[PDB]
Amino acid sequence: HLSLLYHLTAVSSPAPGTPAFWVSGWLGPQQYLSYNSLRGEAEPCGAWYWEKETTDLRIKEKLFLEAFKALGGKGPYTLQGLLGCELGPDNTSVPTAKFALNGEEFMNFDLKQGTWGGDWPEALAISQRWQQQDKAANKELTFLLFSCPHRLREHLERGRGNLEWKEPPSMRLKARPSSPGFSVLTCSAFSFYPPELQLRFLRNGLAAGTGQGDFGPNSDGSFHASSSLTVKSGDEHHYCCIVQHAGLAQPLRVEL
Amino acid sequence: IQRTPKIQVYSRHPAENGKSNFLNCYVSGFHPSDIEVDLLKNGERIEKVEHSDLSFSKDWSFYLLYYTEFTPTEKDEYACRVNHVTLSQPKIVKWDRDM
Repeated sequence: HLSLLYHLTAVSSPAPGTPAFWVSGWLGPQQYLSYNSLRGEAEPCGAWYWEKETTDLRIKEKLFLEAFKALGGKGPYTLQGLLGCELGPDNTSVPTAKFALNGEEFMNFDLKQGTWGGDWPEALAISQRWQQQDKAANKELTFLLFSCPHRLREHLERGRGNLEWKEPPSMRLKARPSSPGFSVLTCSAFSFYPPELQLRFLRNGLAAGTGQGDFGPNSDGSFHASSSLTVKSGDEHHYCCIVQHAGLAQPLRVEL
Repeated sequence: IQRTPKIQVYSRHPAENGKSNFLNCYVSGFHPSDIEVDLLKNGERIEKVEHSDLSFSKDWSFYLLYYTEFTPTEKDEYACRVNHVTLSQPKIVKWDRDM
């Protein structure tokens, strides 16, 4: 929330027709941008000039593929990057520049000396190649220190609409039997936004537990949640499910 | 490293027998990014399926959402089939109208 993040991935051995490099652009918990090596253009997403973006990402595309060049050795390799910033409490922007190799963090960008750093040999290899790219590190520094907070602030202005979005969840509470002598109570929340939701169980007014619950997205950007709790058969009606969400004027109680 | 995928199946809206809904298969926590996902009609396949862009969470693991428009019947058992390098045989998870 109040953060602009680009999720970058490049793979050395893409499957046929698949792109070697793709990026997702996120404004808080919402995706607004998408890009990939195949198309070569930055496209908008879910209800969200643009050139400054399709270019910035084209340069990034070159760098990620370039990283495979002097990593050498038979892959396959998966290079990931996290680039962005977030407005902090004091209206201060905090940048993010982390990199992963085959799922493991190994590189970062040091604002102090303005370069990518890390101890792994491969980080030393990639960092050195990137330093040799025309103005690459200057652009990195410039984006984390200036371009990012700026674009963030702009999207916040010209896009306050989708950020103030509020969708209360449709609740459902069902009881089903599991292991002998017990039933499992499942409390589900459907199609809500923002993503911050909270479920808790109560037992005849008493504070019960916060069951085992998953959480996930829906094709439209809204979310889904559910929480399960195991209770003794016949003790079901003694429970209530309480949900707290920004789209509700007050905590909603759900009975069987 | 390699991480075995986590699977969740649920509808967009609460299940209303006869009303147009949406079936979601949400795979996440896996690495590498190579994955194969399918939505099953009591054992069959849907040629009409869509998905979100492949993305990753803060721990670098990937996640993806597969969805199919639909209308719930009264006697079937929908499921999601996922194949990944970390699985001996494809994992099969069915949809429980409750979750």
